[PDB]
Amino acid sequence: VADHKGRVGHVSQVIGAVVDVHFADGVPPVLTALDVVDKLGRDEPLTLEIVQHLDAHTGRCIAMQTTDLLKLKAKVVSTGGNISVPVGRETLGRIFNVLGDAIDQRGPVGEKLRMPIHAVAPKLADQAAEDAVLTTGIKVIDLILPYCKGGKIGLFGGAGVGKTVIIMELINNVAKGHGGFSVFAGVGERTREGTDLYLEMMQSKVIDLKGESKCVLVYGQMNEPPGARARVAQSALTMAEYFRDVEGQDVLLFIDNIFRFTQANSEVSALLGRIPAAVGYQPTLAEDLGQLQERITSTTKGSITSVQAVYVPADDITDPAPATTFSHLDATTVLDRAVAESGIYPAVNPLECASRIMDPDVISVDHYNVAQDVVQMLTKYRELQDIIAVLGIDELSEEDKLIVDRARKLVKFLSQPFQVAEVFTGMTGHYVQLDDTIDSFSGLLMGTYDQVPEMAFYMVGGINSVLEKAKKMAEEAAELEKMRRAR
Amino acid sequence: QQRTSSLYNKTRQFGITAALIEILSAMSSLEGNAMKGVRRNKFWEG
Amino acid sequence: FFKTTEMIGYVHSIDGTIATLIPAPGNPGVAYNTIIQIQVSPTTFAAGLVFNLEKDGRIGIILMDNITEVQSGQKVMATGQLLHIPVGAGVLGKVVNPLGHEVPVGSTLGKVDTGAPNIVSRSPVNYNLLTGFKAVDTMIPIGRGQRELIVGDRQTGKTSIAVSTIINQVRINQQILSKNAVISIYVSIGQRCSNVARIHRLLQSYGALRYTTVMAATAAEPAGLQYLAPYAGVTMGEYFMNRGRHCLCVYDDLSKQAVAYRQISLLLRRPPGREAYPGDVFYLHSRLLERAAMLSPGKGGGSVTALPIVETLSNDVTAYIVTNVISITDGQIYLDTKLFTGGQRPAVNIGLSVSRVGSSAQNAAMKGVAGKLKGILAEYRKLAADSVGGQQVQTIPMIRGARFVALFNQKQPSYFMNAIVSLYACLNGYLDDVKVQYVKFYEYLLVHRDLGIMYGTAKNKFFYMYVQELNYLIRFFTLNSPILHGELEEMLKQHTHLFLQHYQSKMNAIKSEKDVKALKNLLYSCKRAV
Ligand SMILES: Nc1ncnc2c1ncn2[C@@H]1O[C@H](COP(=O)(O)OP(=O)(O)OP(=O)(O)O)[C@@H](O)[C@H]1O
Ligand SMILES: Nc1ncnc2c1ncn2[C@@H]1O[C@H](COP(=O)(O)OP(=O)(O)O)[C@@H](O)[C@H]1O
Ligand SMILES: [Mg+2]
Ligand SMILES: [Mg+2]
Repeated sequence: VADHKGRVGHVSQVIGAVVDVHFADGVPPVLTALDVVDKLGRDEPLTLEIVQHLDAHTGRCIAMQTTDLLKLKAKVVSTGGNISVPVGRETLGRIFNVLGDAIDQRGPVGEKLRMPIHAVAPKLADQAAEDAVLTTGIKVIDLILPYCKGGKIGLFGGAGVGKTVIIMELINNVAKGHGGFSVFAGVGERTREGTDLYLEMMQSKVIDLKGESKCVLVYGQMNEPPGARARVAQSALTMAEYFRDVEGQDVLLFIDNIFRFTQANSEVSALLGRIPAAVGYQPTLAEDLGQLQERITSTTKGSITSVQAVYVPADDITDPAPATTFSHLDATTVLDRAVAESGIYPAVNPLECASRIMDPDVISVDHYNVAQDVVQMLTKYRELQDIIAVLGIDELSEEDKLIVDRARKLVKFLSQPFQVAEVFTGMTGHYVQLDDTIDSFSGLLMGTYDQVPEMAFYMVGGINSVLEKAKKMAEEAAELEKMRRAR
Repeated sequence: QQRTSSLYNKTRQFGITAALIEILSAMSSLEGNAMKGVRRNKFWEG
Repeated sequence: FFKTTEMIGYVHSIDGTIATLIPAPGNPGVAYNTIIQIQVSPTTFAAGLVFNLEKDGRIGIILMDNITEVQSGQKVMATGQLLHIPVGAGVLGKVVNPLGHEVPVGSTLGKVDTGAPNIVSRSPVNYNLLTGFKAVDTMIPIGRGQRELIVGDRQTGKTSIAVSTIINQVRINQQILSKNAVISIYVSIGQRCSNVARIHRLLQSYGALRYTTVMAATAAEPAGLQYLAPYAGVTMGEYFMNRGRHCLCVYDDLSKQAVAYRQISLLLRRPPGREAYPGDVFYLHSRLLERAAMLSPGKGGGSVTALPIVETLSNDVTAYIVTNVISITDGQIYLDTKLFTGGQRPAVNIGLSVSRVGSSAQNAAMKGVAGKLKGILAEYRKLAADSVGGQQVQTIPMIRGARFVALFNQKQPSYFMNAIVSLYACLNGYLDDVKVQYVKFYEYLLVHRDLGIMYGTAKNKFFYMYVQELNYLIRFFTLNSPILHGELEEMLKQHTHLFLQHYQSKMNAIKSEKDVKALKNLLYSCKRAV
């Protein structure tokens, strides 16, 4: 029973997206891919993946397509192994699905090698220590929670807080000039967003159809059944792992959304005969996510800079799925709906974010000191807000009024217009250099800009943009005064 | 403060009870679907 | 490699990391909670643990390794023995698996499930275990054999405190006899392999691997492997306890072990309880933590100090697991997110922190200082609670409470002599004329410098801060003793006078654009230097 290629089986049960197959010669190994060879008048092929063994002959599987028109006793033939996905530089510029089939209607893809989507994560000895700041061009991220090259990043947030826009900005800022390759994995998200990303990448020449592309797209979206949304991430990660190991390149991995993988597993768990856990997720929520996360890492051969967007259901950051992902990241960016409602974008809550490289040994001493001072001032301002609400600003001491003013300027100075949200904002975006951000915030902390109007720090870039906006505000105010004077 | 604390205690108790009832209902549904098959034992040997 | 005895059955079903077996011909029996080997190949085996013995003859197994190689219909062999892991002085400085296998990095055997010492085999907790932090060592004493809970939110310093406590023992073990040396055991549960590697590098940097062993059950490992990590860790630590030696066990963290146990129970169809956890979660954690004790002098006098770590969501201490762990341990060290972001590090919330052992786990000198420090801090908190929205009154209790809160800020663990001397200096009012911003610089000069020697004014014969061997003299003779009290006061007075005359005077006269930045950088550096 070593080589199970071509082994015949029959469908014994069909309940939703879970199908049971009976093999007279013994169920193949778990995670094996099966093809429904029977002609059922279907418009799309049906493929199943073995997830459990009920006995020595029966095996419970999950379908990757809709199980419509599926009859009992339908003939099923094993594929001889797990689901395989094409790898190599020939996949650059193309769009794939969970099964690794091109869906961009751009002709056959020349594949020299294929790899299974299920692989063992790197061991402890295969861990590389890479502590290098990654400049994203965003004031808040660069200052409070700097990103590290080859590390794991998480964008936690609810619905509509701006997770996708931040991913688009990170792409535009890091991937266009990236030395290596990129891999975007769309998991259980809107299909129109995938089309927009594809068009933007083609316009930005990241995907050069006539020339050479430098990114791969793997899409399993909401319309897809839960089987495909639980393995599209594995397929994309397999491509990234190949680029890391065989090509030895530095690869970027964008995942949006990683929560859908957990959601798909929970949806299928009920039909697999597993008692739900708390909230209602599958009992294997922690291990299933951990196995995938441990594969997304930088080893001694290459490095993967992973950016993952995490969805927080109903803004409940204590929900088990968001809560289980914090320990698997090197830099967490927590978005808040309250900040967004106040007109501050990106709606980052600096008091809830954290970074591993926020240490004097990794980053410069000035950067660490400025970040800590900003965080302390924001915390003090949050404390003073209650007193202001009860007593009032007039009742505070002069020592506290200065802190309040500086904290308000800091809060408005953290906002930045992105180059990808021009339609949303109607203004050109800014790319702030790391040194410029540090210098601007250091000057603001010590009161070098106490006389600058507060609104001059709202939706601008470096300090020069602040001064230009202040000059424009002064000019318009003078014009208004002149108009009033004539009246 | 007293009113909110009472509401907080009441809400947490109700939430725990509801979650436990939901889990037990799912478990009972799983158990019910299970069917006892024919026993392959020497019934005569008794 | 476990030695097998005979076949017991065949693999029937596989549900992730949980498998069920069926009886072999003749219905041979397998002892409960024993190790079994699954013949996944002619030359390889996959470890498993017996968890259920059904009436019909089926056996519930928990797969521990090589799960990808397990298939239905395979042959299962039974060992008939409980889990035993290698233990001894030959394991220190190595990363080990909960099954006893060594994990490559870039003497005897011990049962993983053993009963805790009985009532007559224990002794009161009197020997202290210094964590190296002034706040913990003063307000939340920890004694050898105690079970102290490190409870807090994500990214608050839970792991840092335990790692610093482990590292703080390196400088002590090198000086005193190995009899009183503290051997650490860091247990990583459900963490990343990268974090384990970083912790290993950090321990090796300070030379703590010589006295420490790491047991890692990282993510991507089966839940069964993560379910046994604390038990294997204590088993490694219990070897030193039963031989008149002292051990320190750290669990990072019990929050994930509970999840792994819940997964194992649910996948094996056991009655779920509150938050879907089984009915044995409290028993699991209790029998884990109860194995940390302080043996009586008639059994060698060894001990195991437990430092379980627990993560709370949104500062919710009403969770099922958090409440269970709090009800078992002897006190807690609560870490507050607001304090951590406000600058206080370690962000120990003294209000919500407690040590049920009390002053019994403190040294004579530390106890004497703490007796007054606790009262001063309590009075300072009371006074501050009534001046949130008004100008404060600079009374003696507040003038010293501010300095005490300022001194508790530190990055690395502090040597006992330095910490106790600084606390004594602040307690007697030697920092009344020192601004709160310059307290860290004052402490750094006191510890790493000597103003009296610098200006040729020191008159003390032996009491100098550069004599690091005075620590044990201070421990034997309290600071409030005629042997050391006179010279201690003389040195403190001279240091305070010289500081106020030379350094703070220049600090108050800083008027420039670069000198201010230089002073700010110096103060920040001194904040994390002592
Ligand atoms: N006493 C301290 N002084 C300064 N920085 C500290 C201190 N303790 C911890 N930190 C820093 O705070 C951050 C969080 O610390 P740590 O890793 O111990 O958190 P944790 O409680 O283990 O959280 P997690 O859930 O990530 O494990 C790190 O950057 C660490 O270096
Ligand atoms: N940088 C930004 N500037 C302005 N509006 C933004 C920005 N980021 C997000 N938004 C708002 O959010 C919408 C996009 O939400 P999105 O990024 O898809 O969030 P998510 O994926 O978390 O639900 C925009 O139409 C706009 O209303
Ligand atoms: Mg989105
Ligand atoms: Mg930790």
